[PDB]
Amino acid sequence: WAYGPVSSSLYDLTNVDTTTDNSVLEITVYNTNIDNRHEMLTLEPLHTLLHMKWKKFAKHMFFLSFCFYFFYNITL
Amino acid sequence: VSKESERIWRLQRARTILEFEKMLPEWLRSRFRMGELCKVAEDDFRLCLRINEVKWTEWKTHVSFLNEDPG
Amino acid sequence: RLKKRIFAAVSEGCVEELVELLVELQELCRRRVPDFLMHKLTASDTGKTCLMKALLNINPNTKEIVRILLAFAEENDILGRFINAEYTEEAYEGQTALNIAIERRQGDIAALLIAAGADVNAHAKGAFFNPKYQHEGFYFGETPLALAACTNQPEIVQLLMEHEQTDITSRDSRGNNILHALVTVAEDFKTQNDFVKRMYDMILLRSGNWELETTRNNDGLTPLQLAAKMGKAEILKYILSREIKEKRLRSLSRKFTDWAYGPVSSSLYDLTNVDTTTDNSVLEITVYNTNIDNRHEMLTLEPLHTLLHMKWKKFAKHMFFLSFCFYFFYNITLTLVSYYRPRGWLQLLGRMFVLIWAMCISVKEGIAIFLLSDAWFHFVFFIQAVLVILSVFLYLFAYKEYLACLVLAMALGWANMLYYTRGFQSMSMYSVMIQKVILHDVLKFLFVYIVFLLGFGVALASLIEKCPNKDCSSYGSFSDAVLELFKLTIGLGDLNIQQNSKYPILFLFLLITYVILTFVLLLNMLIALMGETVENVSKESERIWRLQRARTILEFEKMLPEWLRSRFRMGELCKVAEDDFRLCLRINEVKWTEWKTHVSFLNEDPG
Ligand SMILES: COc1ncnc(OC)c1C(=O)Nc1nc(C(F)(F)F)c(-c2ccnc(C(C)(C)C#N)c2)s1
Repeated sequence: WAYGPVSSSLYDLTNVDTTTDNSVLEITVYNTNIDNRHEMLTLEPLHTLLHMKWKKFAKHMFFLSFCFYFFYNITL
Repeated sequence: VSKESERIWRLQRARTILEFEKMLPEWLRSRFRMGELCKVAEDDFRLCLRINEVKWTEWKTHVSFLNEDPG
Repeated sequence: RLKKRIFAAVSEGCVEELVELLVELQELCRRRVPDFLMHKLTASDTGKTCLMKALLNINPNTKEIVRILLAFAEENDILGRFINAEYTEEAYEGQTALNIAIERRQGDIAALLIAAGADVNAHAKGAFFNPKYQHEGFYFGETPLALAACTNQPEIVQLLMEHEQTDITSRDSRGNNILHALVTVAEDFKTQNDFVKRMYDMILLRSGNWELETTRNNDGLTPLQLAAKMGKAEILKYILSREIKEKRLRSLSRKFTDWAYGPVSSSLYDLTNVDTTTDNSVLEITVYNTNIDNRHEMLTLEPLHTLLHMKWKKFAKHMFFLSFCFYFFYNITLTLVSYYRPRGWLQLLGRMFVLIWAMCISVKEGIAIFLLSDAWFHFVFFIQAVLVILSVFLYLFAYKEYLACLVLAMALGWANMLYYTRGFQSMSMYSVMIQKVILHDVLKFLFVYIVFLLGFGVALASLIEKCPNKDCSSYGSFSDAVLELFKLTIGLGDLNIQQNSKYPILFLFLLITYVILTFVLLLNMLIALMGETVENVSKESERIWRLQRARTILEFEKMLPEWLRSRFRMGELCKVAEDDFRLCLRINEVKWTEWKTHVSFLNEDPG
């Protein structure tokens, strides 16, 4: 899409978007025996895919879970 | 502290997102389905994820693009 | 059929022979008149013609494809409606082949186009080129000159300006001219290498007059005022101190070295539209625009910094110290009135003085609120003044609940002395890092500690057993337990294992847990304020000091009448042109590094 200093790179999500048995994203997040993920989760499609999943549904579900747990705690 | 806090928070957020990811049913997950469609090859139509950007440093006569008309 | 055929042939450009054959076939079909050739040579969806389609896909064959296309359009003599043709879709409304050739950096083809009569001032006022939300669109000035200037193409900029049909004074759908666009797209040196300043200088001194800098856009701002409205520090630092040393263009400068003798020199800056004597100055914009977040650098520029300094040392220091003294005496009077409350010497004098001072300052702060850790002091000053006035009105009234308001007002005014202890370097740093502690960190620490208190209080008061001598255990009702936990945090409570518990071991465990965890929160607070802020405290203190000084100076400047302001009138007069005599602000300087045979000055003899 590039016009000038602006441009729209169109990345790929063939085997990256967790819609496969063993995707690259679920591997990169669920592999805790590598100890480098603080850098790997800043890569090109991984970072913004996490961001998009988050702002689409994970923020909502996480805040709902926080509210339910806070009410369970205050009622305890 | 500043760096370790952010790296452990980022790991936690990734885990929670991917967690929730599984907590949802198949139909709702397909209803979310991050990414779009895109034609690149003769017939590829694989999934894609647009990312706009701005760079003033490297000027190049653009030669490769899918849609010649920028939308 | 043949339309898309020629379109793909020219877009691929894999050969010119077949495109020439297609052109010959189209000409034969058109012979057996120009409107038909246009309709067949364009796509009526948007208007994208074969020339545009060729330029969009740069392959090494374009240099001849465009020549063949112009030759064909001249064969029917349709060049006018051919090259000057433009889009029609709501995205690129008006976009012309010239902006396409420039966006792809094809300079030679741009030359061939303008030689073919390409409309150079064709405005690309499309909803894409003028996007409201960024990152979807590229606003550049909507003009081929504006485009070749914003995308760092000086060759084509000179090629357009040296032409006669160009119009450097053109104005777009936003009112901007070329200079407004160059201001709008100038970001920062770390991301651009600052070519936009170079193109600014070139385009400015090329059209040599104040035509460009004097026009205002549909927002009523000039390119100088514009770069002031946004946070463009680099372009601003250039425009404010711009020296043109050529003779015939020397009148365009805003800084004239007029006095240099040796390593000493007296640059004579300009104060035409900078000195707050206009509707919206560059200085009042630079200080009152709080939505840019770069002023910590912009208020160190060439005439701005020293103009603030001069206004300060001329009248603002005096007025500010007077205000501090008046507020301190009003505060000591509140203190003495509080101390000597009734358990006209002490009543009438002091009470009427605090009444009038509080009412006037409350009206002042309230009307100050009506303008739109920077400026909440208006809120708190107004609140304290209303507190005093309500307290004294209730004292006059039939309500003995006035002492609460009065003593709270005293404690709040003594708190508000924090505003006025911004003045000197020691008190500035002290007050502002106290503010940073208070607002940044200890407040969230207090929140989490209050959650600790609530939880541990309910736990302990749930562990207690009623005494048959109910006062035999201090952790009685909830509020009692919370008080004891407070005292334990500060170090005044008592640790007695016999709290009439039913599980004394578990109660002792919970209590030790509370004190340990609040100890840990104290340590965490200590690290948060001893490792993080300590780096940038020195810089944040200075920038907040500077911004508050700018605001106070510019505020006092308004508080004065017209005659006294004209009596102050920072700056002097100075003759620089045939008849210019614009205001100026001398700044002596000393530089031993760059030795130059002085060539330009106003006074031959240094005074
Ligand atoms: C130099 O200050 C003084 N000099 C001499 N005597 C004084 O007291 C008589 C004082 C004094 O501190 N007065 C105060 N009043 C109040 C209030 F209750 F209105 F909020 C204060 C307060 C309360 C809670 N959080 C803050 C934060 C952390 C935001 C701050 N800052 C401030 S502080």
